[PDB]
Amino acid sequence: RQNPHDKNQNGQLLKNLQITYEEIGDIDSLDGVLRTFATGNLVSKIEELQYSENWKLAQDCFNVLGKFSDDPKTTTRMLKSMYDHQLYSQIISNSSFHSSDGKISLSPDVKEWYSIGLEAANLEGNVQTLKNWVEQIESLRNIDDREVLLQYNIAKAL
Amino acid sequence: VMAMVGHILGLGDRHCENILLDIQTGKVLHVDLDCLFEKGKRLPVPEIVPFRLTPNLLDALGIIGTEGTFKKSSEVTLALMRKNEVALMNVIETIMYDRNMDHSIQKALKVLRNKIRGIDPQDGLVLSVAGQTETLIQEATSEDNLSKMYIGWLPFW
Amino acid sequence: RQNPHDKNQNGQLLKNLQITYEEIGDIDSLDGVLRTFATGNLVSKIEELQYSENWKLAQDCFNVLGKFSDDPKTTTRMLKSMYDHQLYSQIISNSSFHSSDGKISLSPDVKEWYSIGLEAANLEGNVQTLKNWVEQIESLRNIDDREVLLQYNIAKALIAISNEDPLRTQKYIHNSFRLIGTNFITSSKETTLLKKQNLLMKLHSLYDLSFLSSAKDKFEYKSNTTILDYRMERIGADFVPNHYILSMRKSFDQLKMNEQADADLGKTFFTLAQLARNNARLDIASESLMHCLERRLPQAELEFAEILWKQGENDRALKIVQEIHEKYQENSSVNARDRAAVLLKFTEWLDLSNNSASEQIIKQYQDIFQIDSKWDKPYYSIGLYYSRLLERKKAEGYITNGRFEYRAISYFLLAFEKNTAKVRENLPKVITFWLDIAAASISEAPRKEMLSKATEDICSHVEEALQHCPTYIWYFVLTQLLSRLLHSHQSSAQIIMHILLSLAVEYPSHILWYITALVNSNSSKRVLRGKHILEKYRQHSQNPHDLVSSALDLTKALTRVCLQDVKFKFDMNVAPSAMVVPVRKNLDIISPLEGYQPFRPVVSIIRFGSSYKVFSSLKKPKQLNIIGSDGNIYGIMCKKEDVRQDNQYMQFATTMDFLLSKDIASRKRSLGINIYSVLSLREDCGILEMVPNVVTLRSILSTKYESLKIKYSLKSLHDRWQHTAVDGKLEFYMEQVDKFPPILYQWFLENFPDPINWFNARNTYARSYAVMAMVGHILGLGDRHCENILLDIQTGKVLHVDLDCLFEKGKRLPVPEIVPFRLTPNLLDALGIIGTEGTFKKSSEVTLALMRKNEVALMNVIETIMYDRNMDHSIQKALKVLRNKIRGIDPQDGLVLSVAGQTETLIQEATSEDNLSKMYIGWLPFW
Ligand SMILES: Nc1ncnc2c1ncn2[C@@H]1O[C@H](COP(=O)(O)OP(=O)(O)NP(=O)(O)O)[C@@H](O)[C@H]1O
Ligand SMILES: [Mg+2]
Ligand SMILES: [Mg+2]
Ligand SMILES: [Mg+2]
Ligand SMILES: [Mg+2]
Repeated sequence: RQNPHDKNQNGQLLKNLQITYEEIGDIDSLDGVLRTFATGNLVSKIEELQYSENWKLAQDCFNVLGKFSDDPKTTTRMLKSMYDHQLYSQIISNSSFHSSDGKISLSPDVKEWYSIGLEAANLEGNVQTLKNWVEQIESLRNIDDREVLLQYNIAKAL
Repeated sequence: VMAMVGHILGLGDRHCENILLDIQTGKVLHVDLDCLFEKGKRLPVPEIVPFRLTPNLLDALGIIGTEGTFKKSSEVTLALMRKNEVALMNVIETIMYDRNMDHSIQKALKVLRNKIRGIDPQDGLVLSVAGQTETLIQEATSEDNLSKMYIGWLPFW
Repeated sequence: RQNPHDKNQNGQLLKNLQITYEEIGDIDSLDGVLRTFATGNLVSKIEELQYSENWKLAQDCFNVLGKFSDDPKTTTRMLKSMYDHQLYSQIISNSSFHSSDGKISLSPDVKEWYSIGLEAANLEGNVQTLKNWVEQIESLRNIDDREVLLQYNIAKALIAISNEDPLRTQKYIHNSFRLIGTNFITSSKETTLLKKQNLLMKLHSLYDLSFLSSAKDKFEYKSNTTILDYRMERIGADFVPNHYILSMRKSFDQLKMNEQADADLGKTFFTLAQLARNNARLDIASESLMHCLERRLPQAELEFAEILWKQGENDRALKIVQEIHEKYQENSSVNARDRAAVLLKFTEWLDLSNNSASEQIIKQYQDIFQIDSKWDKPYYSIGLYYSRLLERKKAEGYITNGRFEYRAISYFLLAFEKNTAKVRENLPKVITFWLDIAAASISEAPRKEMLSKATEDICSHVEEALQHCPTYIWYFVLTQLLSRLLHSHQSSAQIIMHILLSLAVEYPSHILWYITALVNSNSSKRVLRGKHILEKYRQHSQNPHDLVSSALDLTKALTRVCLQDVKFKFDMNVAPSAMVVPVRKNLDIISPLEGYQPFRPVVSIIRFGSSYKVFSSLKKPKQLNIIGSDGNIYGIMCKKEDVRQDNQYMQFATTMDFLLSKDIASRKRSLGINIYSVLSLREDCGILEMVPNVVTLRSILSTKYESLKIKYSLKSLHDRWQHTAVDGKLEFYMEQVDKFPPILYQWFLENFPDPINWFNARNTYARSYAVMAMVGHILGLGDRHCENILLDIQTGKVLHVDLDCLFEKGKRLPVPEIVPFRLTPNLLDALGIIGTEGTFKKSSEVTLALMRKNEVALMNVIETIMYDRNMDHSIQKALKVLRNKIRGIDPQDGLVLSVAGQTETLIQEATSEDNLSKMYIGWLPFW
């Protein structure tokens, strides 16, 4: 309000404003801000579908946006959108982890991927896809991530 | 919710001494309501708003204003009133037996039934919930409508 | 049948019987056999879902049935069900192949898996998942499988084509042609084209790889892509070959990393997207259109709107299409059609979304008219808008005004001058709007003077259209113009005579039959208008013959050959004439596509037939012959009965079959109804056409009962029925059906001994009988004795010929007809094994659904009955019962039943033996 919102500061204002609604619990202002004064890119119109009963129409759009291998964050958008819609078996079968069988080294943003991977591997009970995931976790050196180690410990409990 | 429960019941008389807000949680109640069944249109300098949507209220709704939780819960309320037409009309059938008159009270129930089913009040045929919502919002916040009404219902607030 | 099927041999009989339907092409008996006497296991009920629009509900059930690792064949069931539903990326990502990275050794049944794996790896173009699959194929020793090696050779063609190696990929495509031409290919003139088509799509995809590899630079590559787009026009419109060929051009254009190949690739993905959303398969239209967003085409913002529309969300599609419409307030972005069609789409499904008032939609309809006015698709849309809003107001308590019919006629008549391709289903709406308010301005005109001014200037609209629209488009409402002549308006009577003047000057030869049957009646008012309509015709300059007088010489002769009841060889040299034969292969209009001529080449009358025929039906009815311009016999039936009933039944049929030939639920199953041109001559007489090659099923059943020496009578058959009480009817029926075994299934064995022609003929029989089975009941057909159920020897269609009585008239007479339609135990096992629970029931429901979706058009066509006969309450009640049957109301305890409920009601009361005992032995039911 105090910023003159007639001017074009609403690009850097909104890339975190929608984050402040998508884990506050409220959707009906998130869906209201994503369709008001933020309608440049079509991908933003695709991200309205993942909260409005046609979420699987947005999932398979993200599955091929997320198979462009150009951004690290358009992959974790797909992974968080799978996790929010309970597609655990589809997370553990993703090619973002299985290059051939194993995964890449120490984690800049892959810790956000490995958290979702361990958690989905826990929620589908299969000792083989859970027992070789911890073969890959335990090959690391110094795991700093607060979020990975919980689902790791649940994994080794299982 | 009451923004069109009142309009479907034809609430009117919605001056700002009758829109009560509680300090505890922020609910909205509507207290006067003597007049009902579109009676606010019957008197001179007539009430031609559907409900008091009025520029203090809109930025209080949020940044996006009326295009947000207001519109969504509006459509959900209208969809619930369309799905339960027979029950709501059955509840409100007792008006014509509390007052036992004709054609000042039958027409009110017919306009009530047409608003519940979702008929636009001119060129009568059924409009959608997202159409009835858009109609009532863009004629409640329409500045050409808001100029016309009496200063007892002071609109510029 | 010969096996006692009461016993339990139907377990080993059916595990291959359903295989004999699931690649024969037919689903509606496969779905009928999977739900009849095969309902033990629940997995069989799951396998019904994979053919009935909820196939993905069966896919993810198979994905976890197929991840039990206990059977080798429940995996290949999942793989074939993925392949049949084009889930190629989901095949190549399956864990049935990727144990960790590679696959198992030499193949007992894994060859059936490796075929699907190679084929899906070809159809998704990725050099890495295709290049290490052939690392696993080539580790084998002795590949025997005929099917693996084709897709292998296509795979190594693609791998060489990614290595920029033209002669090597030509070598492997020639290997593919060798393998197809020696092994895969089979004999023509025995199989269908429906089973060759799975091989023709692989050949059509082998040609375009050679044709896209044979290029050195982009100058001929663009020409090759335009030739392939030409090859995508002979392809048809079915989804499977289109998706296969576009998937192979896709797989070419992303293994050859030219930038022109990438610009081709975006075009391929956009055509895949808009292919798949027009074929109710937007599951892959979305994940193909997202490939058009890395390229960022300027057109995917519009395509995602239709994918949102077909998915089911209206408001987000409206939001994005107006988001690109106010983006079209900027510069050039071609003004002609790329702006008017986007706004027209915004209006056309702001209408369907029901999110706006009428004036908001009209206020931008006129903006479409401003931005481009040389294009009648907006005029089509606004005419359909007013001629829909009229019903959506008249559904409430709305009465007759003029403006919403004024503007409907005003915009249809300006649509009709430009592209004229939707005249059939819109001009009867026009002229019933033209003559509803015209009679309303005569009924109680003194405000409702508004409709008098409304008719006062849509008469001017009709005259302006007639002076600058084509001539032939009035023929579609010709009989509806032949009625309503006695209209009592006198400003539309002149127009309804000028509308016949104009249609007589150009193209006389067809309509001169109707214009000479006009000047003949018993009520002496049609004859006055007939002389008045021939006066100015013979006053016109081109008078190519005296053929009006010879036309009356045909007319009065052909109406004199129905009075001479004998219980003669008159004039002969009237033929030949420039008058043309009344057969329906003279009198149709070829369906107007966008310099065409409205008719076939003229087959005129040459030699009037001398050998007449007359037979022992009810009164004494008779049949002539005509020899035409090709020297063929055209058969003529001359009835002494009011064939206005027949002509309007046939116009219901010829507005019904054109809806059947456009619905994708009925074009998939090739529904149609038979047809014959029938003309009036005078009240209680008429002429009608003879379909060739047909035979009654009385004539079938007589010569199939005499071939087994079953002794029976015809007059001793029903005196006993007269002697039966109200109790003896049921036992009499159940004994007379034990006398005669049902035998019509093997009459099909004795016309089509080629079993492929037999199977197609029995499907054609069941489907064509199923459509008229309730078109007749909805029209209240009756009188359906086996001398009027005609079957043709050529293909097996069903036609219904008598039909004098209509509009449930069979119930009005004693020993009444209380069947909906003749469904009768010779017919049911002729329908198949499952009988009525099969293609009959499915095409029944499809026909009823099409009649419910088109209630206003069908009722508008049949509105002319009350104006051919101008009575009350013997004909209004008939139309009301007709409307209630069209909407789907059960005839007792009136409230709307579903299509699968109305179908079940009519079938289980047609085959109900308590009903079948009651009816008269003329309609002999036990046959
Ligand atoms: N278009 C046609 N194609 C072939 N046969 C036809 C056609 N029209 C009539 N027929 C024949 O006409 C015969 C009976 O004529 P129909 O129109 O039923 O007059 P009808 O005297 O009323 N006969 P009916 O009422 O059954 O006693 C049928 O058995 C058919 O073989
Ligand atoms: Mg008050
Ligand atoms: Mg008060
Ligand atoms: Mg007959
Ligand atoms: Mg008859």
